[PDB]
Amino acid sequence: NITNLCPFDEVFNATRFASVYAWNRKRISNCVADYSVLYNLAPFFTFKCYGVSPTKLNDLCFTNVYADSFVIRGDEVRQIAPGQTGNIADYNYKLPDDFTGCVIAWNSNKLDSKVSGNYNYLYRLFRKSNLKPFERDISTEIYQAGNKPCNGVAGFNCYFPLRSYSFRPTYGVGHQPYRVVVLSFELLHAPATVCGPK
Amino acid sequence: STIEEQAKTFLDKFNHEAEDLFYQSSLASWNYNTNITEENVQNMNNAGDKWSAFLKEQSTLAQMYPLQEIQNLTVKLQLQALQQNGSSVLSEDKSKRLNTILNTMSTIYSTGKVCNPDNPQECLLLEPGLNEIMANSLDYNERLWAWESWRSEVGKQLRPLYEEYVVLKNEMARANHYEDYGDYWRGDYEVNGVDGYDYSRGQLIEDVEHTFEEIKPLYEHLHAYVRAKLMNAYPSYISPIGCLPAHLLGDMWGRFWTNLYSLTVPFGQKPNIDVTDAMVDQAWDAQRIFKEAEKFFVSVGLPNMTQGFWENSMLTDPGNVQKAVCHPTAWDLGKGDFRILMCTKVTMDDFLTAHHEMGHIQYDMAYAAQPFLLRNGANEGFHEAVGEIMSLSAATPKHLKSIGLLSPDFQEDNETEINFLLKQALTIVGTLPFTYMLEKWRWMVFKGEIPKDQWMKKWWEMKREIVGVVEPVPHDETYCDPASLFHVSNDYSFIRYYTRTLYQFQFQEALCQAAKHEGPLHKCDISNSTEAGQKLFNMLRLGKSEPWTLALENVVGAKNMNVRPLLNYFEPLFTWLKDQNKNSFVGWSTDWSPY
Ligand SMILES: *[C@@H]1O[C@H](CO)[C@@H](O)[C@H](O)[C@H]1NC(C)=O
Ligand SMILES: *[C@@H]1O[C@H](CO)[C@@H](O)[C@H](O)[C@H]1NC(C)=O
Ligand SMILES: *[C@@H]1O[C@H](CO)[C@@H](O)[C@H](O)[C@H]1NC(C)=O
Ligand SMILES: [Cl-]
Ligand SMILES: [Zn+2]
Repeated sequence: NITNLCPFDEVFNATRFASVYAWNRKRISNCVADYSVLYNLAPFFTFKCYGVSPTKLNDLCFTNVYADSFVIRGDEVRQIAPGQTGNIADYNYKLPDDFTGCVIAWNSNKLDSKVSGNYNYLYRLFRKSNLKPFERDISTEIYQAGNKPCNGVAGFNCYFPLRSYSFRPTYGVGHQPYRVVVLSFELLHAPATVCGPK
Repeated sequence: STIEEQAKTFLDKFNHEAEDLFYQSSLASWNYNTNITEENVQNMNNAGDKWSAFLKEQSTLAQMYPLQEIQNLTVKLQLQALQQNGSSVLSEDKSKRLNTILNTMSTIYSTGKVCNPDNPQECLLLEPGLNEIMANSLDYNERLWAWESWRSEVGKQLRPLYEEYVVLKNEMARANHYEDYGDYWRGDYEVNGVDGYDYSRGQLIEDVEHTFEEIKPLYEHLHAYVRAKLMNAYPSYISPIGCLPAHLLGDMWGRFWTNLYSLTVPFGQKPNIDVTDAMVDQAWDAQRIFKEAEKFFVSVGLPNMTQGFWENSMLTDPGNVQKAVCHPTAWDLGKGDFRILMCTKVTMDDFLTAHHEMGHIQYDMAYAAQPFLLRNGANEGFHEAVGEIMSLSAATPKHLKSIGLLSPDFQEDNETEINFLLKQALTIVGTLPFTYMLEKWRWMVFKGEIPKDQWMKKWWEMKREIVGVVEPVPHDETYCDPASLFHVSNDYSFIRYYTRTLYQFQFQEALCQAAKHEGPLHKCDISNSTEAGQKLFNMLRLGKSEPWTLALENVVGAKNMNVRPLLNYFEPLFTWLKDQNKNSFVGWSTDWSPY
């Protein structure tokens, strides 16, 4: 007898994805995790699991599952991986180096590109230090690039830290929007609630 | 923080905002050139004004990074590209005065027309009609009129404008810490900073004059062959020992000699290779021509065209409802957008134009991973030299029967390769003395070595001495004979047409060794050879980030411009020309004038 399915349809099949600087975390617990939504693969091509096998997903059982969702470019999907360096990995979304979980990415060009430019998707370009793993920095404090204290205003050597993406459909792949879901598998020495179907 | 780390942070902000505003300008420029509309004019003018207002502001902000305490040569290269003042070092009343002479010059050039002295109601513009007289007429006095009246009407109006144009452009370049405006033009080749790859601006003059001394044995044998063949079309007008009259060379200025092929053909009864009639029997269209072009580039290991290439390019004239500017262009809009605008007829010349514009896209695709100000050629002659070696391999009878356009039972003989190579040297060799002295005249006018009361005196003293071309009429200092050319009236550097011609055979001979080709260089096809494509791509990937002397070494193996690959290409022609010019005087006398 099957039980209540895990709400992955409100993660993958949403209509609003987040910016990468303000990525949305969803906690998933106390359901059966059917990972056979992979049958959407013809748009959903990228699927890369670290620390766990893709086929032995239902073999293991977990306490909590975190789904992290955002939009990046096509050329930045390689940065959503353990031990990567870039603009996204350092200031927007950092994975742990001992990351157990999967990264699911898919092209969203016919859903997130406007002919006048989709300026709704943001990313952090400047930050004083690299992010810790699973840290979320959403501050709009003026970045001090020089030696003057910048007085809370943007000018010479004092920049606004968040930049946009401006997605247009005639872009090449690598500048086209990609919706990314990162599944994070926890084992918190608790009753392991999230299990695959038996 | 250090002033170099504040400059890396300033360029990270710039590269995000320059890439966004340049795409909007290029997409608005694409929409006008494909759909000519007044709304497409206002979209093109407003998107290009925002990009110029942005680039003016970021030029002011980049000057606060001194370019002295910055030691990374990559960061230094894009700051000095952005720190270029231009005409902003001049005063504001002289910056509008310089822009007034520049816009008046293109107006006098394009809207200047010449009326015949037979009927006052009929007149002739340059690009239709007066270009047709200089190309196809075989009457002496008919093209003597069209040559003289273009220079006695339009060249007279540009003489007092050009004397004011030189003075203000020299004030602009001396305030930018050059020597003159010819020194500013030579700064495209200046590579100061790198050990082992340096190049000074005065070194370009010495390297151009050194390579030209070896072209003169090949050129004066082509000049002696064309002159002996033009004594049959215009008898009692050509001297056997004199120069060539300037109105008989196939066009308005004697820039190219390609329209002299009807009179200077070696073996006229044998036809050229033209697979245009073989194209229509196999029902080729514009899509087939361009998919055979990108088939050629994947055979050497370069990428195929993108998905947005075939969806966004204009490869056909869209009919007489959609009006487009029908000039073959390769477009690099940024952000992965590569388009080719072309109105492709099913012809052999559009088949080689398809390989030309796709060689520009493949080079735009290679340096796409550079910073925004390093996404160009290594210098101004690099980008056209790559597109020219693709048309060079595609037109060979080896390549033209491997795709099935020639017959399999086709035999090429020596009476057709001379017909091919002489048609090349009328276009390629015949333009190099014109290109060299027109820049050497301009380099000395800006340097002040020619005073303005002796401009046409030394214009024709150098046209006789270097090109071997004589004036048909006397000319005083009321004429301005250089400014009758487009590039002199429209303020364009002209030495890029000289250096591209030497880079082209330097590029072609290097990829010919890598493809291991049997015999003559003009039979080389670099197709099906990934060693020739991987040696090219190591230069194409750098863009503008390295020295051009280092990018030249990544293909050729030498650090400088070399003319020996060019003379190796025309070596079966030079042998046949030396045997033909045995009963004729090889050389010209600058004292002989036809008047
Ligand atoms: C210069 O800057 C680039 C990017 O900012 C960096 O990759 C490189 O290591 C720096 N140093 C040198 C010597 O190129
Ligand atoms: C390039 O794209 C064309 C078009 O589909 C394809 O036929 C060809 O095999 C591709 N070549 C490579 C090397 O991917
Ligand atoms: C490459 O080689 C194949 C097989 O020999 C041939 O059919 C094709 O025409 C060649 N392509 C060229 C020469 O461009
Ligand atoms: Cl002239
Ligand atoms: Zn070109």
